[PDB]
Amino acid sequence: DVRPKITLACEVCKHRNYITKKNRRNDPDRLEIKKFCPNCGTHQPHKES
Amino acid sequence: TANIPNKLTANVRTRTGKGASRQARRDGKVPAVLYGHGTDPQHLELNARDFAAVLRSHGTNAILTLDIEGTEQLALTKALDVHPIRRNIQHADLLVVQRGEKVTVEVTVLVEGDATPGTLVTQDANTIEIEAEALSIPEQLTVSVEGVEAGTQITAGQISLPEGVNLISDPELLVVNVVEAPSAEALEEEGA
Amino acid sequence: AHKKGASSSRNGRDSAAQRLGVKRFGGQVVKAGEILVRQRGTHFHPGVNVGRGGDDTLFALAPGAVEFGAKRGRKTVNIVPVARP
Amino acid sequence: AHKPVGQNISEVRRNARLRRHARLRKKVAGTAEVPRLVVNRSARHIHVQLVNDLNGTTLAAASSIEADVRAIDGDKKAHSVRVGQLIAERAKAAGVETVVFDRGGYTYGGRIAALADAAREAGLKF
Amino acid sequence: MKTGIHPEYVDTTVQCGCGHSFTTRSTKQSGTIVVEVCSQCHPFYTGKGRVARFEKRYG
Amino acid sequence: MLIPRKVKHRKQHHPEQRGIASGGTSVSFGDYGIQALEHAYITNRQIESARIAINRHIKRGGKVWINIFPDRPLTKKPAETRMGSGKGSPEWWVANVKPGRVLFELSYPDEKTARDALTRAIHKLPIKARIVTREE
RNA sequence: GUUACGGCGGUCCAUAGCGGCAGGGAAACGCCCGGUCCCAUCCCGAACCCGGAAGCUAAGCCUGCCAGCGCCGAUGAUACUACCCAUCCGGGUGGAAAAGUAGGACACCGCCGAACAC
RNA sequence: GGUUCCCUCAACCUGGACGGCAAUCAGGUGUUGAGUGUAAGUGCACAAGGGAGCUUGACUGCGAGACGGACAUGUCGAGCAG
RNA sequence: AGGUAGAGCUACUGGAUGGCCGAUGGGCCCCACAGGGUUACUGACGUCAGCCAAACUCCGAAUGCCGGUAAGUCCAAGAGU
Ligand SMILES: [Zn+2]
Repeated sequence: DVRPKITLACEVCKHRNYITKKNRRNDPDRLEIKKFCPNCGTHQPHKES
Repeated sequence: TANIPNKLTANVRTRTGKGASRQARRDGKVPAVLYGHGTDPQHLELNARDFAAVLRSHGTNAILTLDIEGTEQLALTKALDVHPIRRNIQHADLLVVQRGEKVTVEVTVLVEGDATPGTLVTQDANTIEIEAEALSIPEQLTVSVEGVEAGTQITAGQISLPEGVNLISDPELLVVNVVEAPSAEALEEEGA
Repeated sequence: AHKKGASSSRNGRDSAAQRLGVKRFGGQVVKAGEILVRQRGTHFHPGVNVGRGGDDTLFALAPGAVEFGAKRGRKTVNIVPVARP
Repeated sequence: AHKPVGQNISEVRRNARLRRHARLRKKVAGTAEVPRLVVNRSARHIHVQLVNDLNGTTLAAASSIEADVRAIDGDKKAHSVRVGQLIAERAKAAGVETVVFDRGGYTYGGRIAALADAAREAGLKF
Repeated sequence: MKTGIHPEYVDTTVQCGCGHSFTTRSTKQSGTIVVEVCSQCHPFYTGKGRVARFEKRYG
Repeated sequence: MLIPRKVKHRKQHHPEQRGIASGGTSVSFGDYGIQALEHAYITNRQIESARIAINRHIKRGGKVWINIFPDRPLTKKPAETRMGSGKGSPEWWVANVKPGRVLFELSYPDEKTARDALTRAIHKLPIKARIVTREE
């Protein structure tokens, strides 16, 4: 839907920590972002579910 | 030019304001201000009938001799406040001068004569700026239009001035513009 | 004249009033964090002990009395440290 | 007769440096407890000051004009280190320990950086 | 001057038919070029083989 | 008839009719003029009728100036309709006149014909007026 | 303490600006000479950076004098206005502009540092 | 978007192969008349406008003091810890 | 702290009257290109003089509003919270 809602999950513990939007035509591939994960307690890579 | 100054009587204003100037004008006086190089403002009162009498026969730039509480002062008429409808004189700015002092004065120009029959005489500049000493301001400068034909321009540089009189306004102003007489087919085409 | 048609107005919209303006005037004694001026741009710039919000709202950074000044042609809002009794 | 047509390179350098010095001043301010450290790099010498912007008065100031600094036989960078040590001694003797660096509109590096690194090594904390 | 973006720039010399010679620097990797008209040869700078076969037939 | 080439806002409030004129109260181009004495809206259909009455009385010679221009519009809504449902479309153009304002001017060689030519134009305007000159 | 001196600041940031004329290189501020060293150009040691000391005050900078352009601007009068009288006009008490006139003005104040002198 | 550093536009004049009013280049005048994703308004040349390098704070637990309000909503916020 | 009444515009955005200047074009002669001038001209740019605006402003009051202070009414406003 051009700009759908996406959810970012930690790569270590796999907890859904954030939700955001991206353009699915400008950025067709799964987003990769470093975000603070409270469960781990530090900054871990996050990937689109 | 040699001018004889005109004697006037001036009285110091007791009050000032809009409620005291209306009383003065309802009585027959005009408020005035006598400032000048002396760094000394003064709020005066002149008789309305007497002040307008000299202006009717000596132009706007008259030379006054005010008698303020017994003394004698030489003054010049700078500006006048005239009501648009009643044609009154609501105020008068007076400037103190001395003999031999050069004053920049804006005098009026009158065109006289009868040009070519098939021509129309139009005046653009009503007045020009003139520098002269305090007792030698010409009350009028005249220009003659005679034998002038068709497109012709009597620019301000051709106006003759009395000896001892300079010219402040530059010689580029167009004073009189004489042109061909408009026909009946030209009066209808204008303004529509 | 006697003939008639259909007419209407395509206007008739507006938005809610925003209540923008000066909230604390010169000489008033304020606390810390108290909103002073609400505005769109920087019509008033911050001075000493005054910050700027996300929407260009000026608040007090320290207790004191409000002062209005100018600094190189910019209208600034300042806080003076009123002395303890 | 002669008449230059355009701006000299000295004219451009002078007022473009102050143009990017005033830009720096938007955040760096000098307090009596945390003074402001000015530096004026030149093609020949270097100067520093310890400025207080609330009073508009300076407390301490070292320079390379001094006959003691000229005794060093090193290069311009070696002359900058000594200035960086002179100012630290004069600042500490005035009861000043923490300062803020105002690079003066020059690129931080070379003689500018050599002065700051010597003052950090000699007590001043910035 | 940056390292790699620029091309080669090596010394060279120029010999011309009028006996004049040069020694300059350029990008010609050969290091020497030959020029048939130069500043010295050109008539315009001095104030002033089709014909070979043309004279080889008529005279 | 005079119409401006364009105006930003086509439907405007009514011009205020208070006070006397702040400027343009003297003759600047011609030798004679018409000075207003009360407030009114002077439509462009009365300006055109006034300057033709001047032209016919002087026939050939002389020049005519008009110092007021119909900028401001007035709107009339369609006939025989109730109140409400929008605002009417502009219908005629007016010029806010205040006492003291000089409307027309004229420069003609003699006096009688020039003075009587202006009186014919006064009888076409919805106001009272008088003839004024350049002298003090 | 003195100077045609060099930095850092200020003022309800032009009364300070623009322009014209004539002048200065003691120390400093600059132009200036190079690209071996840190560093740099979306190409160029032009700029940023570094190492210097042949020439010059021709420019920046600084000093003195000009009111041509900009800037500031009274007094008084007027427009307007609060309250009050006033049967359709107007008036009284208090406040008081904008434009314009006389004029002002080629800035003033503070902390350091230089050379000379003491 | 975050942050660090650097720059001044529009318009006009003059000289240039195609090239013209108007493309890329050079010099000069130029203090905001250009531009800010998107309406208008308030701002921004000190730049919030233009360029480049590294990055994800487009966070977690909180939040003194306030704006605005019939209520339900809505808005700003220094500062502490990770 | 404003921005109304007022006023002002060569201080921005628009409207707009009359002159002067004259590029450019139009039309013509300049035997055709090129090669100089003329018009009741459409006449840009500039400039002199007089103007207009709720959605224009280089300006700009009187009142009104927020706060402080000194008093006044005070066997009363029969006040505020
Ligand atoms: Zn995790």
